[PDB]
Amino acid sequence: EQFAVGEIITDMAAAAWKVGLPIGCIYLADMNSSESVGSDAPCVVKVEPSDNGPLFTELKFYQRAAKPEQIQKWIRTRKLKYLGVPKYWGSGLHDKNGKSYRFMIMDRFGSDLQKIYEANAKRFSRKTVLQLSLRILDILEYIHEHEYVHGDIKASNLLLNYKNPDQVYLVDYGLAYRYCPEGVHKAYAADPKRCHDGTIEFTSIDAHNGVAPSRRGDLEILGYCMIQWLTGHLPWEDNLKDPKYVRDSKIRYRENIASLMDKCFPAANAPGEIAKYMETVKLLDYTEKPLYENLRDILLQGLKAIGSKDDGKLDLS
Ligand SMILES: Nc1ncnc2c1ncn2[C@@H]1O[C@H](COP(=O)(O)OP(=O)(O)NP(=O)(O)O)[C@@H](O)[C@H]1O
Ligand SMILES: [Cl-]
Ligand SMILES: [Mg+2]
Repeated sequence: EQFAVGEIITDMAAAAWKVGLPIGCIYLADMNSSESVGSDAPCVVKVEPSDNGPLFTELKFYQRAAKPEQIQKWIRTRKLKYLGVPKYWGSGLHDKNGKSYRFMIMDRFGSDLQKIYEANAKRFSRKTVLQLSLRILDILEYIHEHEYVHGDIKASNLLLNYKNPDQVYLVDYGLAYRYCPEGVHKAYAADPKRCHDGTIEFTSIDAHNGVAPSRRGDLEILGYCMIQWLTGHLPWEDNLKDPKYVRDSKIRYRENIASLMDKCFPAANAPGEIAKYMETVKLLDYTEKPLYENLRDILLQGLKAIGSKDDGKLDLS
């Protein structure tokens, strides 16, 4: 344990918070009061030692790109219903037993998508996948425009709004990467400071090639997520201890998208927007800016094809 239960901690902006039970490095948290922190807590506090690299990285992301007003101004300007980027609420330093810790306050979210996926026998419907992906595309556009790539989009990093199950949020920026510091795009090479390569089954060909992640890589990761969610599988899932096999398959399947559709979907029965999205992402150069509205239009055609529309309904349960 890093905190005493009911402990009051004060962040760098002098806002006071109260610590509750773990949700062991994440606790329920709320604004300081006489009341005890309950299971209905609107916040969480993440705490790690001061020397922990991922919390520092994550905190720098939240401080630079997730301030409540910069998020609200984006939502207003882009006329969005919401933006699945968790808001930054504060951070500080905390001492315990002569050891220095860093903490960060963020909103409390509900279930991860991986649990809902596993309870639905490892399937999400076409409507769900298109609705999730439209929101993920808004999220990616936002973080990319704020000089960052996520590099690790997957169902376990996607959380529902604790009070609204039609609102999904992308979490975990511990290994996010600033691909465009001060508007200067990174070169096609490895970052010496950066070690990680994402989640093997979903990671980009760029990551497999040992180069730093860029915008096309996050869009390619979303592509593998869509197939996985729609079919319950990926062609290379039985060879995940062999990264050169996983890369070889991804390369061969990018080169011939129709054979990927033939492999993943029942014979001659593949949703067309998936192949079109993948062909679009395939045309991006390492440093090129994606045309997000074009990608979102590809998915909207998919919603039209099933006789639906972008009504923001995730259709989970
Ligand atoms: N703001 C949040 N609200 C609610 N739950 C959260 C929040 N942030 C993280 N969690 C969940 O808490 C768990 C641990 O979080 P975290 O350590 O940051 O993720 P991780 O490193 O990617 N995975 P793992 O260490 O294996 O649990 C996960 O199941 C998260 O979905
Ligand atoms: Cl199955
Ligand atoms: Mg997390």
